[PDB]
Amino acid sequence: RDPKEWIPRPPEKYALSGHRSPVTRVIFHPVFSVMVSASEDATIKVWDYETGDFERTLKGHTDSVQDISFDHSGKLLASCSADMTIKLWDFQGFECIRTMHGHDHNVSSVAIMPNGDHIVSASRDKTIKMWEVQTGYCVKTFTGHREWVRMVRPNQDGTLIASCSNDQTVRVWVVATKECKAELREHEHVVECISWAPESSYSSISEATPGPFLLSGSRDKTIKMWDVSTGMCLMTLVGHDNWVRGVLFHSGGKFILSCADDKTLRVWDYKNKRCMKTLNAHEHFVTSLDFHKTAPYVVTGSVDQTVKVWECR
Amino acid sequence: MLQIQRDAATIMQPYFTSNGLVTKALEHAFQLEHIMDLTRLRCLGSLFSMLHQACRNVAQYNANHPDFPMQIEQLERYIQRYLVYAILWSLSGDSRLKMRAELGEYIRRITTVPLPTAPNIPIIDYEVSISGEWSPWQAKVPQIEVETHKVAAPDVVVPTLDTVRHEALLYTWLAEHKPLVLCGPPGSGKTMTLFSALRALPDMEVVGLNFSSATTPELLLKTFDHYCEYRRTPNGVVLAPVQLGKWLVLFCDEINLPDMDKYGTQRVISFIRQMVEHGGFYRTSDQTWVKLERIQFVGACNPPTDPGRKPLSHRFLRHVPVVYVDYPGPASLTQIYGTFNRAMLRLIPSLRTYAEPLTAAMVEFYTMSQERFTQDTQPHYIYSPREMTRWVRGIFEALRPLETLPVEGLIRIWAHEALRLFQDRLVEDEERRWTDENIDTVALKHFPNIDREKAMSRPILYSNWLSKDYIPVDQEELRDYVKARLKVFYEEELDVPLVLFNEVLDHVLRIDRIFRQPQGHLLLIGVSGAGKTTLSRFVAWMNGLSVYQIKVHRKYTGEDFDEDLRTVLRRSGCKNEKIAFIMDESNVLDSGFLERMNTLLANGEVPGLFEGDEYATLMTQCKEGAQKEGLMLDSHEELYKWFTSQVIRNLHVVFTMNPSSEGLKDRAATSPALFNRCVLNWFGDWSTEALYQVGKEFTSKMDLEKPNYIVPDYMPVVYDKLPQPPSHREAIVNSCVFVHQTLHQ
Amino acid sequence: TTWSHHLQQANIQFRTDIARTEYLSNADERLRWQASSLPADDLCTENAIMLKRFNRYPLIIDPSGQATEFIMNEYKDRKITRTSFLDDAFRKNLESALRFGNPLLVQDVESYDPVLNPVLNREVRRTGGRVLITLGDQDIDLSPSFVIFLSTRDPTVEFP
Ligand SMILES: Nc1ncnc2c1ncn2[C@@H]1O[C@H](COP(=O)(O)OP(=O)(O)O)[C@@H](O)[C@H]1O
Ligand SMILES: Nc1ncnc2c1ncn2[C@@H]1O[C@H](COP(=O)(O)OP(=O)(O)O)[C@@H](O)[C@H]1O
Repeated sequence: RDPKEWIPRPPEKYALSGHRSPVTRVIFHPVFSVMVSASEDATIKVWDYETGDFERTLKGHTDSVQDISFDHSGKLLASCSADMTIKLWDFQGFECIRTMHGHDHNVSSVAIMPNGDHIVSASRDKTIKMWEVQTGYCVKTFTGHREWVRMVRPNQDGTLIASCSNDQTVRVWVVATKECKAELREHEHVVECISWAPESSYSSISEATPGPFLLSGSRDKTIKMWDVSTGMCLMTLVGHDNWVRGVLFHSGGKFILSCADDKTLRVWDYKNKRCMKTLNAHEHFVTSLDFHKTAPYVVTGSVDQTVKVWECR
Repeated sequence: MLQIQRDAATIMQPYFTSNGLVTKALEHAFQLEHIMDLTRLRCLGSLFSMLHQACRNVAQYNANHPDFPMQIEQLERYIQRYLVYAILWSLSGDSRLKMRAELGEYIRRITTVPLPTAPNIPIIDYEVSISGEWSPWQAKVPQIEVETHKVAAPDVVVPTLDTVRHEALLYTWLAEHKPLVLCGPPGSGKTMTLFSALRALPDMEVVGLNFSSATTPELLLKTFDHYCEYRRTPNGVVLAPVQLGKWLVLFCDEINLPDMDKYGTQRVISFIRQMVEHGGFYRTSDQTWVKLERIQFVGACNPPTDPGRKPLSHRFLRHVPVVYVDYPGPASLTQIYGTFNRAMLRLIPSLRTYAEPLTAAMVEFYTMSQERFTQDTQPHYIYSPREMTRWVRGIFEALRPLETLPVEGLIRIWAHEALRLFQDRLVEDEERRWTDENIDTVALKHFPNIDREKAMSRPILYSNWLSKDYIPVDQEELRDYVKARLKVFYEEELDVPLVLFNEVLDHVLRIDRIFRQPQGHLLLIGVSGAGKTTLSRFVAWMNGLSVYQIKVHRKYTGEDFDEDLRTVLRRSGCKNEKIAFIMDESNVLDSGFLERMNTLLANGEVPGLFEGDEYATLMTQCKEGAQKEGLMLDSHEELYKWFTSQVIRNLHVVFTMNPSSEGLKDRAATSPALFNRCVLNWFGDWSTEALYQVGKEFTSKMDLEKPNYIVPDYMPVVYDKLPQPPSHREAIVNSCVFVHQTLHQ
Repeated sequence: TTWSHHLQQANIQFRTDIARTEYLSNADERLRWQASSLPADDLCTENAIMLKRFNRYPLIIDPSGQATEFIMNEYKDRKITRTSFLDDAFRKNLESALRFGNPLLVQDVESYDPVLNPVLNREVRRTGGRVLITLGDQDIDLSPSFVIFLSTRDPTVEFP
């Protein structure tokens, strides 16, 4: 059907197993049809969804891998682990490009902007560091948080990045002004997942209430969206039964995708302030998910070492 | 005013000279026994103040009726009955119901004064209205209903006979700025009655003070420094409140509590007596007499027969009338909580027919638990209507977002709340089983034809971790969730492995239940090494509460504790972060530590803690925090009030100490806030059941199974509910339990 | 005797014809102990077995002073910095021992301070492959080969 109305329906199209540790993040390649997942067994696994078969083994990390990020082309892969190292991978060579050091604790998150000129990372050393792709040097370090930063996610053009910490506050930053635009102290618990609205969702959010528009997901079982211009909570969405670890906007801009600690994944209608479908995701807890802009496929990471591939319709 | 005073004096003159009525009534009241020792001057001054208020009432009626002033006949009929009313409430205000009834019937027998005709209604149940007739208080008290928003709020006071009578008494006392003592058992309603009386006077501001055993007049000096100021006058030095036109009333909750010296004196009591009789106190800074312009007092105390309390001096009791508030009793508590249950059982309309049996069951269980667990068995075995208020508040909070609940679920939440309020403080397994069996039989008696198996079960646990709603949970799934959460928890704060059992599940559920509510302070009693601190840390981490430890060491003076308290209060009020102030008894060194803990746990603020430039720093930080929150504050009084409200909303204090046969009594004497504003959870030593489960879980991963094991005929068993025939691992873990028991022996 | 009687009553067989000293201590380590100034008594040898196979850091109530010399002789290859609780240069020695991973022996435990509570309780934070412990106001990495002994010379002392 049309790309606007891709919705996941039970059951799952594929049932994958074989990991020796819980899965952290599963995300989509932007060009070619290859699946890839990150787990805490100090390795990165590679799969497929159009056939559901094993492809190749990547074993470069020494400790638990936290987050992975993609560039626009998909020829670059950045991964972070608990050994205070940053490792880079390529698609045209499938080898190790560089190994970097400098973080004082576990690197919770990494992010690559669509420009691809440099890779920004967030660690547990109360600092946010961005590193170039040509030299691998920390030219400028973003600082100002008081606990460990959980997730960092920039916008589509990379002109304004955002991060979440344990201070019940999400902070937005600019890669030019090098200072925080606004402090958002409204949650009551740890914030874990951050998402950004696409270009198609800006008009939908505006007519539901310009841009850019920011959404923050926390452990307090509530989801709220925010605006950079006004610095105020636009609307409050309540109904997630357990802890929320991953959120994502729809490519069509009308719905949202999120996962909860209650072993379920839910889709919500912010126009109607209510969900429309709830599915029992896995037998154990879930961590993250992703959505493909064009392909009708949705995946969801979990803790029971099972990754389920769902086809939207 | 002088003319109406003269008329009242001339009409009450025949009742005062020689015997009349007051002398015989006083000599009968002396024969009657009271809670406190009755000096004649105390009740005479009380009667004089109440007659002065009668004159004020006549003057205000004359002001309200400018066309027709007070007629002499109606005035004489009003005074002739107000005198009887005031004599009754003066010579019988500090005694029991039967003794004030005896005084009333003696007065009725002796006087030639018109009285209402009532075969059994006491004269104390009447009011002399301004029209000159007897108006009963029963017609004054209404059958009101309260909204569902305020079901068990601290400010809602549903009226009863005793409530309105004490309201009138306290209004009469405070209308002329006379000190008074609200004596009675804990939880009787004395501070509720005082606050409900003060909210009828918009010209007075209330200050809360909680006395401890180690109370010195420096606490009152610090309160006067914080809430008042010293003003130079041509007639001397005058202390006045900063709030112009407002009368400051000081509420001292533990008047009987400060320790009597070896020479039979109390410094704080003598200080209060000095400033009441002489109207001022000596300032030790320059030895100058300081006079009080607008400062009145009100006292609260348990009866002197209570173990921790001391009798007051007659020289202090001379100026201060005392009124005895008693427990509401069954026949009043039934409607007191019937209105609350009829108000709260509107969210689920299918249960509105069960509010009356629910109230009857709650009152019956509370009364039959009150009679057994007296204060003689344990020092903390005090049961009060505060427990029933917490009961109905807990049932309301569990029934608030549920929107649908059957009768089995309602009786099951009733049983769970009863267990949490009448088992946590209990010590012995015998009395715990007594409470469980009595809960079961009360539910059976007051809830016939109900599903007993569905209503009552073994675990009866309730969590809000598996679901947003306050649903009952199953032990196995709860243990699996706690296992997963502990696996996550080991990598974040403490890398110490733990073994889980049913006692640990119950303890973490109780600690989470108390952390969730505002102003929730724990008091965990148990042997050291039982895991109380680790369980509290795990629950605080899972609830998003920062854990604070004061890190006591050598030469830990009071200044270090004070700066730790300053940091905790600053980060809990200004920065607005939830903090779990966990500290052990070994952290307590001096009496100042426990005094500051008493003040903070009682009121949520410590007067005199921030003095000097640190007070300005606190004010600037509070202004910045208010700006960040989004509500504007000016001056300093409302800034301090907002900071205090944030401290109550955020700060949680967890107190852990070993059980003792004298240490607990001494702690109760030296800090009543630990036994009043904190729920007492008796963890105790690990039971044989807990030891058996720990041994069976830990000895499961090594080869211990012998297929050829012979069951002994004698079978020495120390852990009950042992499976028969036991296996080899069963026998050896039972042997380990026996080894621990014989070390205890 | 009580534990053996219970295990006999519960039909769990145990080696009666053995000594609790001999079953736990080997001959070579017993000879090493006797060379390291340990008294030849079976009670002292059992105390040495306890000091060797401990899990919680032990407290030695030894008025005669021989157990202190036995400890210093047993841990002679590994450096031990003897210090007392009431000494002002005790916390610095504690941090030095924590950093350098050598055994420490402290006397006069009647003047005990609760600064050693995180160390005795093993309240340890795991930073991946790095082991971290925080006491007082400083963060110090904990070496695996760190043992602490508490000494006492007064038998009639009451411990909380
Ligand atoms: N008539 C009543 N109506 C409503 N609540 C009451 C009544 N009597 C007592 N209570 C409850 O009892 C509590 C009063 O106890 P309190 O006055 O604090 O005792 P104390 O001052 O001795 O500690 C209040 O929380 C209140 O909810
Ligand atoms: N259920 C349990 N399982 C495993 N270890 C426990 C358990 N309960 C307590 N412990 C051990 O006992 C110690 C208790 O420490 P703490 O809680 O600080 O003292 P207290 O028990 O006096 O509060 C912990 O270090 C922990 O290792």
